[PDB]
Amino acid sequence: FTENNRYIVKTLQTDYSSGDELNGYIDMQIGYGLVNDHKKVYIWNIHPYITVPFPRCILTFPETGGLIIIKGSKAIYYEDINSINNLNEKFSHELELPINSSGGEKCDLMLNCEPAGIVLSTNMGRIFFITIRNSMGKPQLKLGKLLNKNSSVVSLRNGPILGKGTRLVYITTNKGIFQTWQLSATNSHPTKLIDVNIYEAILESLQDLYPFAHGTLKIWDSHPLQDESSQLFLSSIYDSSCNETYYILSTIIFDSSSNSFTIFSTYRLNTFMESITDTKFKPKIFIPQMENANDTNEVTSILVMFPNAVVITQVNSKLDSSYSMRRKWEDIVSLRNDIDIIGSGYDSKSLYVLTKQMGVLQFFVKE
Amino acid sequence: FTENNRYIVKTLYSSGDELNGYIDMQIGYGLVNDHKKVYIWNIYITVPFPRCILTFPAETGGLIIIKGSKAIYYEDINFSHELELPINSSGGEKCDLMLNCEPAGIVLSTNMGRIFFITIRNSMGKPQLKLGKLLNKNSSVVSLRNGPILGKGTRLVYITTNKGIFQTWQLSATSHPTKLIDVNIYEAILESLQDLYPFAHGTLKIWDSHPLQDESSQLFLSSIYDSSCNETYYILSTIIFDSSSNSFTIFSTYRLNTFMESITDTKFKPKIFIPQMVTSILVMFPNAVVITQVNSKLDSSYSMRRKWEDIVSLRNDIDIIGSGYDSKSLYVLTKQMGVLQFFVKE
Amino acid sequence: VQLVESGGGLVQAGGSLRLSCAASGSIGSLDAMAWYRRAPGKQRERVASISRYGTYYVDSVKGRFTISRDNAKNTVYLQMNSLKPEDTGVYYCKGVMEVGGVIDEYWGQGTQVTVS
Amino acid sequence: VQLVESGGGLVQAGGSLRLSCAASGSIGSLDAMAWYRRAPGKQRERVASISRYGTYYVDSVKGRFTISRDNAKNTVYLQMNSLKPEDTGVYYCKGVMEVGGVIDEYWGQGTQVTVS
Amino acid sequence: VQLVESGGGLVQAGGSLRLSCAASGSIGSLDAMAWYRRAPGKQRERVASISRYGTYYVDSVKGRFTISRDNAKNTVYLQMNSLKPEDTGVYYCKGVMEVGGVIDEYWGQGTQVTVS
Amino acid sequence: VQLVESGGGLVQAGGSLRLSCAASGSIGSLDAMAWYRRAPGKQRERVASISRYGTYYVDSVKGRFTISRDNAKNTVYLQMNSLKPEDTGVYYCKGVMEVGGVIDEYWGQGTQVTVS
Amino acid sequence: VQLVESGGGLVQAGGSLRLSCAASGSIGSLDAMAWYRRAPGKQRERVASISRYGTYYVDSVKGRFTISRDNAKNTVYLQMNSLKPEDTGVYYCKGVMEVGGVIDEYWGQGTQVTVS
Amino acid sequence: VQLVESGGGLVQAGGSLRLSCAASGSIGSLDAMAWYRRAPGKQRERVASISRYGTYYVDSVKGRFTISRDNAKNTVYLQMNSLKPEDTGVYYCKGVMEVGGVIDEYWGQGTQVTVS
Repeated sequence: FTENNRYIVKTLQTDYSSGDELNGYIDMQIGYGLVNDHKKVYIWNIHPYITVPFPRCILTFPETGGLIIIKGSKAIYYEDINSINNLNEKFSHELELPINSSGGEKCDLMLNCEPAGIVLSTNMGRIFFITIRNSMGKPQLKLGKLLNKNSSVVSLRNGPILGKGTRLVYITTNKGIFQTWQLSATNSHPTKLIDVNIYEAILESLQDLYPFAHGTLKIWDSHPLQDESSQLFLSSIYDSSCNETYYILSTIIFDSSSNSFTIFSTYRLNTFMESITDTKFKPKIFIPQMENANDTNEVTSILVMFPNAVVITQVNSKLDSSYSMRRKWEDIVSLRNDIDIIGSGYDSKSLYVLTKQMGVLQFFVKE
Repeated sequence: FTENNRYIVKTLYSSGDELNGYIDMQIGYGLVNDHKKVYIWNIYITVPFPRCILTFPAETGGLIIIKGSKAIYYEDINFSHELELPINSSGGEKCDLMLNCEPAGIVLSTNMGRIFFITIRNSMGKPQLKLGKLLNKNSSVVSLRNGPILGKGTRLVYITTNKGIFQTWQLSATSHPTKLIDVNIYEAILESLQDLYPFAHGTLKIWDSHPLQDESSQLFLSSIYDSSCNETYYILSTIIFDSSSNSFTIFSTYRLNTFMESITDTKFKPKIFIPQMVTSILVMFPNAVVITQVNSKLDSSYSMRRKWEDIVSLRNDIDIIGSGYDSKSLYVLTKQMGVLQFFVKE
Repeated sequence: VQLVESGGGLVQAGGSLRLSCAASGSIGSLDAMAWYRRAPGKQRERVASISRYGTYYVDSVKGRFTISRDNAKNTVYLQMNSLKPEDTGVYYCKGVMEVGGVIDEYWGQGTQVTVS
Repeated sequence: VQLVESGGGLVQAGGSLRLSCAASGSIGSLDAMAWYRRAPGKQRERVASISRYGTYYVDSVKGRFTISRDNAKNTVYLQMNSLKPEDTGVYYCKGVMEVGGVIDEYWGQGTQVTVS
Repeated sequence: VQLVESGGGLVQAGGSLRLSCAASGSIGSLDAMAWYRRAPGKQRERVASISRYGTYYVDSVKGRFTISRDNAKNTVYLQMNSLKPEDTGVYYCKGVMEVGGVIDEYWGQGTQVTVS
Repeated sequence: VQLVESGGGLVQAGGSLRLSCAASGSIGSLDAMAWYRRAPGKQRERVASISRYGTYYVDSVKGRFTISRDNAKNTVYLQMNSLKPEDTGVYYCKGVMEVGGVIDEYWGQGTQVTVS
Repeated sequence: VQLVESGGGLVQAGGSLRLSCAASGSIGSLDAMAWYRRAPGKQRERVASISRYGTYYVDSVKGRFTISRDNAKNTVYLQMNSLKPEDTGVYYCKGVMEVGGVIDEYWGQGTQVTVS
Repeated sequence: VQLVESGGGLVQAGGSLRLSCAASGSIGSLDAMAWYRRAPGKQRERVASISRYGTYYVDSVKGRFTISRDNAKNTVYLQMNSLKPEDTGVYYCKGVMEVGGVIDEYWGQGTQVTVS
């Protein structure tokens, strides 16, 4: 559709008739995408639109089934979405959450970390772990725990599965806090395997070359790498003198024995240097190759989604001494300043971006 | 005591560790308090029970103490009135700035940015403690200044916020407060600085304001920060206001040559003093006092004569807890080194 | 001290212009030089500025406008590439002098730039 | 000692890109740095260059592109505004050095730029 | 690419030193260079830094320390005037190189400075 | 052409000051700028100077004072660290211009510096 | 706005001179400055010139004459080494100013140079 | 690091010549560069030198020779005008660099210059 020697951008044909403010995303592991506004949610497998009327939603694993909806302080769970062509349709579980809806607080980020459960974060920084299976395969909606004791959570990611019902989950905050939690659906307690603050380290790595990093450095996102102990971070600094924004990818290696880390590598994007004025948008890291369990490729393609652009770069998969021996390329897909990105998704080969009026764009890195 | 050809510094008590106090030369008394008691003395009674303010007598009399959301007034400090304030004490909010603007009353500001006008006299000259009005509808008030007394019980008050809102209010004990001036000067100062100092964008902050000899002109103290070179610049902006059109013009802009360090102590607030109110302006910083001179009349001979800018450097030990002033000098209250007095010979 | 500008007019969308301003004055080298613009209805915004402490561009002209100055000479240039209709307005030049802490600003009288 | 370029990709007509090539290695400060391109079917042509003699632009990109170089560094930037479908092609960076009369060229691998 | 530091030792309170670090390697001019110190018991802090984007000093050494560097060679001098006992510590030099967005750090191995 | 000085005042022994003289006029960049002082009783001596031919310090202030000049501007700074009662006196600034061989001096009116 | 020239006189074959001219008046930095000469009988020819673009020398004086300029000052120098009798003539200084497109010339009255 | 000088050969009395030498290698900008000569029978003497402090000529060649260095480049030129038979000899180029206090000399192998 639109291709060069490195990647392909295809428009696809999906089209949702709503409206005038949309949210949504697309989960390729479950195999379904959903898009919702203030009145209804539309679900559809990525292989017409099944509707649930009534707000932030998430699909669960079951063949088809599973929808969680958070509205205010109320969470409602339908274990089988496949058992609905009804209008109401009330075979749901409910849970009142300790969310202060009157104080302007709303749910912001949420992750599906099955078989453990669901992790939610709020605009005020609180973090909830919620269980959907209750120690007997039964479907429930119980509060697991709180993981919080002008800062906010900016990323929630899945770690490896440590056993039956147990999984690691990574949490990153805008002020530089990084945590690796072990959560489980089973009768057990949450436990922090990693709890560090990487803010000062990235700051020290940038301060000599970019003094204006002090007072402007902010973390936007993080993403795990092929090694369980390594994480990628997306930060930004701002030079108010020249009115310039710099974006930084930092590869950090963690050590669960000593609860410590070391900055492995630091890269400043050459192709995108614009500030994020729309405070509702959060730039995101995508490593599609991370989805294939048997990934045997020397190069790792990372994509960064910005409100009107997708930056594509390559690094070495193995964080060794040959890492910087070969200089890599950095390309960009410049979208029209019109497109309103409302969500994203990804599989092992490509990235999917949901616009409000241009459909679902697919970025496929040929490698 | 310590003098050169331009000014004099005279040195002129018991400990406890947070301290709060000031010195009012118009009333003629100084005040200092901790968490337990307050000491008052004309320029040494003790009152136990927190932010205090001396009121005018009706020779000696009067003291207001604010603790949490409760204010208590003694018409004579040697039988009190009480008032519950809409201050959210559980939400970590405290009273921060307070001004005696008699005969109108008392004006308070909070850490959260709310402003209270409170009356102490109630239509008969009778001592009261009633709420007059709210004047508020990461910003905070940085200066509360008295203006002219415009009649029986009425007085002008100037309010300056951190972000640049400047307001001239006409308050009175007898009414309905009316804003005579309400402008935002932040963008104007920023425009005056952005070409020469591009790093002003994102760092410009207003610290204080002071009236000038003209009712329509004010002096503003601001700071900008250069993160590249870790430098802090301080800016005196002379601004002339027009009450008819609620407008203003930047008359002049001066960057201090002699003081350029940041204020890491987030509890300190630098202060302008113009004790004649040539015009000698002093600026009190945590560990220094900058003395500069300008022309009184804001005319065309304003910048015809270049003026000197000197500094009095104190030890980095001195903990300034408050200040005051009369018509010839400025008084600075330290915690352990007494009450320093700066007298500009002119 | 007087600022005098040159080089305005009417240009098609996608065209380019070059503005210049020269300060003939008794003083020395200006500390900063800048280009502001005022569109019809909108309020005057700085467009570009250059000084020892930095060179600034507004986002809306970033990459298309280039401000240059002739070292110590009191002439500043604004190269406007890929002009768009939203660039239409009256462009003013500003010079800023700082001596011993005293900061003075001087303005040109304006130049019309219309983009079709 | 390689030359590697960045900033290529996909844009729609009327958009903008910023190519950059910062390649360096053992070599000292290059005397000249340039951007060439090869359109599908056409022959390789110089787009822009910069040296101690000044910045050169081919006329087709004049008024739209800006070549710049961080002083003394072996890094060059090509800002392409208001792009046309005719700007599509493979863009190469070129560095040239003269020492003792000996003149050496250095080429990058190139980067694709596709305009819609 | 190593960094060799010189100028340490013992000095009386109120004295002065001049630290220097000049070592280089194959690659050209470093983009930034800085002095850090680790006092006995305290944590390692940046003391001064110099780069295209500015020259930073720590408030505790401001006015007494001067970081300088010639553009031609990768050498940094730290003139330390009016020394205090609080200045005693191990001083390290740090170079930072930036090539195409790749940012690399390099550290000297330290130099002891004792003040009486 | 006038010269006015700032930074003087009152300090205790071991403290710091930073004198600045930044005055200018219709003349160009001064060829040399210097700080002199007259102590109570003694004669006027040169404390520091800076010119294209070098930066001179008197031996009494070496390692404690630092003279600096803001590039081409007619603005000079004298950072005085670790002050003693011997540094008390009236400090003057001196500018020196050379045009076509004609050498002209310019003096400030002086600023008092007192140390305790 | 006047130009005065010095350095002339009489020299033997193989000697050297250094002509100089400094412009005085209410005017900024000249855009270009040049030296011309008129030999007995011949017509006025341009000997040397310096501007933004560099230095021009006529072939007959190339290698022996060096034109120099104090970048910001309105002072131009002409070092004349290894003089020949054919260099005898009246040497004029010329200054060229360009402001807002207006181009103005200024001449000195001339200085006699004789070579034996 | 090697030094090869060009420009030597034959010339008649009263003729001119230009020696040139460009350092090739990894080293940074040399701290000083000079031309020396060894006449037949006499000892090797420095004829010209250049460094940050300035340019030095020997009186034997002052007013007849001119040493110059390409701005921030390890390249020297020696323009020799008004030659004499006494100027015949082997001219060597010399580059001296000071790194961390260590002083290093580098000599070219020399070029013959003959004057008739």
